[PDB]
Amino acid sequence: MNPLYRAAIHQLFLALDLPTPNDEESVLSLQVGPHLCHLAEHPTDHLLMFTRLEGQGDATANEQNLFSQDPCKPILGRDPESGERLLWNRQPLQLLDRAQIHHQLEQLVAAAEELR
Amino acid sequence: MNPLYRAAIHQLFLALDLPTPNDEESVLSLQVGPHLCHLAEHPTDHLLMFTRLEGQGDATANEQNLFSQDPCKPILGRDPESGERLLWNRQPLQLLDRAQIHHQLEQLVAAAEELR
Amino acid sequence: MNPLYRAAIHQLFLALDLPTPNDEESVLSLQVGPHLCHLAEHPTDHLLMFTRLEGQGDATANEQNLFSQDPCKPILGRDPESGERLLWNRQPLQLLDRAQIHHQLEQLVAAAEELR
Amino acid sequence: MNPLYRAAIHQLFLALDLPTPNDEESVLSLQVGPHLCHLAEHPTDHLLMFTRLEGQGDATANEQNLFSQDPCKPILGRDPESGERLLWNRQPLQLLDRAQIHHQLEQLVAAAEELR
Amino acid sequence: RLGEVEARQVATPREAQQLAQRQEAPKGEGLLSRLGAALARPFVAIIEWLGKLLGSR
Amino acid sequence: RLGEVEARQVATPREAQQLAQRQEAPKGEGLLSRLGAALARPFVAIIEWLGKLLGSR
Repeated sequence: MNPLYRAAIHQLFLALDLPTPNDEESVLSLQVGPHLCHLAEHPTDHLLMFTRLEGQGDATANEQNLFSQDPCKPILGRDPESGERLLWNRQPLQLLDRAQIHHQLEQLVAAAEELR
Repeated sequence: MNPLYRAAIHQLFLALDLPTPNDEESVLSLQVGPHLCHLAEHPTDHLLMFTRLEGQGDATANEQNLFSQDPCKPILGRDPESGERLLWNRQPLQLLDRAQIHHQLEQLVAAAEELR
Repeated sequence: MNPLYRAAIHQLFLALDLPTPNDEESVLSLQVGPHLCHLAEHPTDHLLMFTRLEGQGDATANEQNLFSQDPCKPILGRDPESGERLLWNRQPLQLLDRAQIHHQLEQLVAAAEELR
Repeated sequence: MNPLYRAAIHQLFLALDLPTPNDEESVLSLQVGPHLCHLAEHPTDHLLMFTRLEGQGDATANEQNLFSQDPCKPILGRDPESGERLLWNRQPLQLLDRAQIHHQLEQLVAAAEELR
Repeated sequence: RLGEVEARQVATPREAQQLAQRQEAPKGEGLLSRLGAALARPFVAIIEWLGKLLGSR
Repeated sequence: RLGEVEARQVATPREAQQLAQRQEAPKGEGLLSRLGAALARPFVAIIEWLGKLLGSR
């Protein structure tokens, strides 16, 4: 458990008004409606968030995979094995605060709401 | 231009044995073999590199848009306005030294070489 | 599609060891090394080849724009709208064989290579 | 003397209401006002016409040396041994009607009047 | 502080924990040196399209 | 355009006589085989620029 990632988890759970986890599980999970979002440090000093979508095809996918003004705009790919849709974003922990971590989470959730 | 962006671009051009252009309109273009790559500050404090693809492959759903351990692993998206397929990565400016910006460009060009 | 231009394009792609493309808005583009060349029928019954340069240097009243014994010697002009410098040559279709089309493209590419 | 070139010369001089010249001069000349226009066969089966501009300018060559609808649009080059500007056009001699030869001469003289 | 994103911490599936650490072999080692790099002055059409793309998207 | 050329035949000077037969050494022979060729699918912007260029001329 690296210190930056633990501080990021604490600040996010404070922004979400949730108790900060006490067991140093590397990958955490938050249920935002039907969206099972996963937080991890991958790579080191990088907060990665990703959720899984239902279905395989998507006619609004490659446009979602175009860069935007928001670096937290989630990328839409598929599971390596299997073919489940996947939404994921990532930020450098060394440049974040609480608000930007919360923004990363809410961007992932908003994209999961829009797609497909 | 942004002094941080200018310093990062200067480090990249030092890493490429290329003379640094004096204040060029944000977007620079490099010819890396057959790959026309473009660098820009997009958004502010971020360096976006991208190259346009022709036809071969699948930009709708592919292994390319799945996250790995390298944040410089580029995304394969498509501009819905023009229909052009693009391969792009992005790094924050305050996280870039010479090695990291060279690595970003090299990963972009490697993924471009993979899709013919 | 003018059958003369169709046969000329077919003979050119045969001389270049390439599959002959179909009649589909036939303003074709070929990548000869680093030179992007364009073939068109302009005007009717005339095969025109041209490539865009990037320089803005010694493009007015050059030795390139002086006639020689070779009618396929390219001329260097400039588009007044886009500002682009274009190296071009032209031959009437009704008198073309494979060797002459190959020669036209080869002279175009040679002048483009010797103008950097 | 090539019968194609001699026939084209005969047709041109008939179009100009002038006696047809003899087979002596390989290169003929016509004094069209202030323009000394030279006609020749260079290469074989190619009617070339050119006039030496007495010095008008150098920046007018870019747009003038860009292709257009008329293959007889004159090209403005420069003799590297003299520096004087040369306007010139050329047509394949096969099946040239009188109107087309006269039109080539018209184009040469008109562009010599225009530039600069 | 409170509100905005309504959520609750739940268990992490082991498949998700495996996905969250997936790795790929390094690619393009020494590729920039082999292919070389030069500054490009592309078509004005390309530059205008880039401006539209970076301004709108 | 105007098709009335007021011309008279005059003697051809030696300089123009030599210019009308000027030769250049064969350049870039065998270059298509050295570089090779391939069908290109350029930028949509480049396609539109080609169309706009060929339509304006």
